[PDB]
Amino acid sequence: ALTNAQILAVIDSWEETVGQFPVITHHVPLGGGLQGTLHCYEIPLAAPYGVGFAKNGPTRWQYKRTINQVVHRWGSHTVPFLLEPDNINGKTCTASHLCHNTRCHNPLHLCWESLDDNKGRNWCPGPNGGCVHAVVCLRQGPLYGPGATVAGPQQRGSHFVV
Amino acid sequence: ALTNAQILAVIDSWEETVGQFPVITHHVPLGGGLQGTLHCYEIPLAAPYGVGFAKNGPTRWQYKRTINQVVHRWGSHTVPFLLEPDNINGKTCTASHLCHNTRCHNPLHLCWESLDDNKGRNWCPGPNGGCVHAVVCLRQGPLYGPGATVAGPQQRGSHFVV
DNA sequence: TTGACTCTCTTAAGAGAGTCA
DNA sequence: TTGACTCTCTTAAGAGAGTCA
Ligand code: NA
Ligand code: NA
Ligand SMILES: [Zn+2]
Ligand SMILES: [Zn+2]
Ligand SMILES: [Zn+2]
Ligand SMILES: [Zn+2]
Repeated sequence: ALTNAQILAVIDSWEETVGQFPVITHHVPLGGGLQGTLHCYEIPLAAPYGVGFAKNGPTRWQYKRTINQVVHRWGSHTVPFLLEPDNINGKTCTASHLCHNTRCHNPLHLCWESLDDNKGRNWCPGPNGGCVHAVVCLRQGPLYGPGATVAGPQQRGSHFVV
Repeated sequence: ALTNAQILAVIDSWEETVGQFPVITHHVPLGGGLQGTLHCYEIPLAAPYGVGFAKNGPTRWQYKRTINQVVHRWGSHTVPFLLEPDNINGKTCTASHLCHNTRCHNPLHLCWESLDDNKGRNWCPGPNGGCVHAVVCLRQGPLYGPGATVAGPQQRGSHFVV
């Protein structure tokens, strides 16, 4: 098994490569009517992506390193968290984009949490709008708001009470 | 089936049958430290479920009726909305449980909205904790809270900024 | 050892349709 | 006609593993 020192070297090589990705400045809602700025380090749209990186799906990538003749591979956003517990409360940990920008690999825009926690950030009011996430959101979730409900609760007769 | 009259008859027979499901009281968080009471009309756990109903999955059911010698079948929670547009902004409309209780078929606990709007209610703070859903939530979402994030954003080197 | 592709899978909110009696 | 089962699919947040040169 890879030693903790070998893992740190993988994280360091990953950071060095991602750090050279194009850095894109995005203006984002923070909640409470305030605007902020996030700086995303975006993997390219097509090959080559960077040393060690390859695309396994339309918005999925993996990082690969060969150590002592053994090929090791990880989901491309999971590498910052290789020295962390990989589950919590019986749930698998997932890389969660605080910036909601899938191509971004900035580790300052990622956290490591259950898929439910991950998904829920899509609807968070944001760090200036009432976010209660203990690891705070960086921005208001892209799906926050009144929604677009087509039809509400209703009955034709009188069979039901709320 | 095709005619508005036929559709209304389908909705009316569905309401009559669901109206005879056991009524189960559930006390629920509303947000803001307040509690409310919902009355769910719960489909039985095992057959027989009711005239027209059959289970197609662990928590999936379908309603079916024979109209002009032809069988018509719908997802069991979609029947209240048969007269509504089946899509919004190019997204499929889905039956959305305001009570977060899949067995419940109370149409006063259902709305008709995109799957994204549907999912997002799981994390809503609730009608007394800041819900902004235009069709208001009946309760705080079951997944609302600080989360259980294992690791937050971090970097080892000095290549990234927020 | 490396790049650039290929494939299928997980989850939890939701769906459609066929086989029998 | 009605009931009670069976199967796979959709979405958008996420994954692991194989092939070839
Ligand atoms: Na996410
Ligand atoms: Na729902
Ligand atoms: Zn980012
Ligand atoms: Zn948040
Ligand atoms: Zn209910
Ligand atoms: Zn709400």
